[PDB]
Amino acid sequence: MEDDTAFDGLAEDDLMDDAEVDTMVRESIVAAIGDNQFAHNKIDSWSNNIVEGCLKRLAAMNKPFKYIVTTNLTQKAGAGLHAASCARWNEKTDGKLTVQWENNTMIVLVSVYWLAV
Amino acid sequence: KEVVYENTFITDPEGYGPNTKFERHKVQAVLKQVLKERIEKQKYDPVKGAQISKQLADDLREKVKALGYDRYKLVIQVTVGQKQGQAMRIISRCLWDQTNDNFASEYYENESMYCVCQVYGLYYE
Amino acid sequence: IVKPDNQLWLSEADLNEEVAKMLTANNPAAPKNIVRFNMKDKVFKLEPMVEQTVVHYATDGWLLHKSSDEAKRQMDMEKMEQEASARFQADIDRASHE
Amino acid sequence: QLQSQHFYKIITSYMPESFEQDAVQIALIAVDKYRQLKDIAFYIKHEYDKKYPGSGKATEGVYHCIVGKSFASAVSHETRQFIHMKVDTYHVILWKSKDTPFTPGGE
Amino acid sequence: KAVIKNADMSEEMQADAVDCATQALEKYNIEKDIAAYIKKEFDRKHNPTWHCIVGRNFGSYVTHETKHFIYFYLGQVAILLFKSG
Amino acid sequence: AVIKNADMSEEMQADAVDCATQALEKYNIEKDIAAYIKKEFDRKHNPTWHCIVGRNFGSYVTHETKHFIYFYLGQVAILLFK
Amino acid sequence: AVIKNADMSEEMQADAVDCATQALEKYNIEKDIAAYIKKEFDRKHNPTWHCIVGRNFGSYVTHETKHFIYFYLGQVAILLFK
Amino acid sequence: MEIYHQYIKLRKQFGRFPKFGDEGSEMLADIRPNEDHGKEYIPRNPVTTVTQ
Repeated sequence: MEDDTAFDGLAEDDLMDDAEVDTMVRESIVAAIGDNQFAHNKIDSWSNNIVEGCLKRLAAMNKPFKYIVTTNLTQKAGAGLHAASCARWNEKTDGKLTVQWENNTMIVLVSVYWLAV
Repeated sequence: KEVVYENTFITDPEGYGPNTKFERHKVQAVLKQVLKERIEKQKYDPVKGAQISKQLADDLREKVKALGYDRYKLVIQVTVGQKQGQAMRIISRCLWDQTNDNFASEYYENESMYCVCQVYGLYYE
Repeated sequence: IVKPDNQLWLSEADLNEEVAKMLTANNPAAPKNIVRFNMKDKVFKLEPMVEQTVVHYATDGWLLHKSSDEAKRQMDMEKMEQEASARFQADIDRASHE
Repeated sequence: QLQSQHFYKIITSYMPESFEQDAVQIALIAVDKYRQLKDIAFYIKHEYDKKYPGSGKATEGVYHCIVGKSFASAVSHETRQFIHMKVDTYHVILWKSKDTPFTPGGE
Repeated sequence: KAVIKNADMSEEMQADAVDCATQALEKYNIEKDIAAYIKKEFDRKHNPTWHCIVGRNFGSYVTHETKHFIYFYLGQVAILLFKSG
Repeated sequence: AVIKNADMSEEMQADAVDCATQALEKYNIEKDIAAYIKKEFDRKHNPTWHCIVGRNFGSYVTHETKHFIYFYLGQVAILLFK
Repeated sequence: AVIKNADMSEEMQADAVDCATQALEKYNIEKDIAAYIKKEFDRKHNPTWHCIVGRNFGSYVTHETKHFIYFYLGQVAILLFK
Repeated sequence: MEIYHQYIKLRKQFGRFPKFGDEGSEMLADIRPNEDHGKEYIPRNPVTTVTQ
């Protein structure tokens, strides 16, 4: 009977591809920052541009999911960093992903969360 | 027995009764007491940073659930790092239904570490 | 199939009614009726544009990477300042000897 | 001794604890003792300078303090010496700035 | 029009400060950005380091270089500038 | 308690609501209703407050940071702001 | 034009009078008049000019030392302050 | 251009039971301090920051 109980009424195609999400996040980070080194005047601009760079792609991809995008910029001055997260959600319909990017002077941590509507 | 409940035919948490709506200042207060009970006077530990972040998120989860937001999807994030002179920037912008969903966030700072706590509550239709 | 006690009683037309829900990326906590004092017009004026990115934590820091032109300029400036101080002190010492 | 209880909240700081705490009680004593914003800053700057004085040369800077309710400042400091902090309702911003008499292009 | 309260500076750069502050007021509606514009403009023009405080409610006491101080009013906003650095 | 339009925190919502309604019965003159509400709301959060009470009035109010309260109850209108 | 309590400069009571007396007669609804008054009167004297108009009013307000006006015109009194 | 998404749901579809699960905390990125990376930076002087 249409087996809709597998994903709480969501089609199999409505589930997202983690590799695609990672590719989109990496492309957004590259487009926002580029090969430019760290800049105290452009830190805010790069974080912002990363944010809506991911968000516009997620919105235009057009599936019934509420999206959470968190961006963490770090100057690669040798400081330590430890990030952990837990949540309560419907696991069979939702998921999470995190992308870690860096260069000689840059640290980008982008966490993407999706929750079925 | 695979018990299946019918749809309650209600679109908003308000029809479910009072206090069902995720309330940002209540969650902020819960977060603030969490910080002032667990994080003050603590120094950065590179070995223990991951465990502290994990425990902080886990402990936040049940006590934020204790507010009664049963039909709210909770997302809890805890980040802990070391102050040395680096420049950072933590921002987020998310796409969801603004009429039913909300958020809360706070941070604690010292010479040795920073600890930033984030929580997002999205109502489930 | 268990009917919830709080389930409302709707007719079939009401249940078949299509309800469109909307997702937007603006912060509810951000004030909407913001006004700033426009000094050019010397009057308070509404600020309809509000940034919807949520601020959590940011530090400007106090460090510059060595490969940065800012750090190169800073170390050059310190070098010329130290050289000028040394030259001034050497001139003072030579004047004292003379 | 403070004549009345005062609440302070830190907005932004880069100075180490043994100095920023000293500035905290300096601001508390200033707000307890004085009322004018000008003389509150006048007291704070002298109190901080007395306990942390320079050598008197141009290579070692001088301190500056501004206390007020509604203002903005765009200023520069030697590394790790801003303190912007809110006492009750008043904001106090203190920093040391080092003059560079031997800057290139000044001749 | 500028109203001068306290100033230790020659008129040639007093007028320059007045004009630059008026440009900043017409360019930015934010007290955050007006002060930054003034500081960067005078740091570029008359060498570092200059310090500017723009606002309506503040009490200050700073050490300034001789012939490097100005404190004036433009309309309802008080602007303080002094070279120390 | 009837709230028409305002932005504030809900704890201040509750404080304004219950304080005003409990002042209504203790007081029997117009002016002290506003006076007590203002002075009571002063020492709690912030020192700058402004209060108006009565009927058959109306005024555009210069905006506030997050602190503007308007009420409507029992042929009574209550106004607070920072 | 009747005024009861005020602490203004002698030139500037009339400024309040000439700003409000004609503004009272031009408009009919008493919501936009305060929107009208505060716009120019800000641009003409100084920013903070919260005003209250109407009848049967009670208030207790923080007014700066040299800023207060209490009109009593046509049984509809007007009060303004910084 | 506002980041937006639109969708249409039947009225009877609203009110689904929350099948929420409690998943434990997961480690996103464990970046230990690196003195080699920290040695590449020098203190800024002067540090220009604007306050409001």
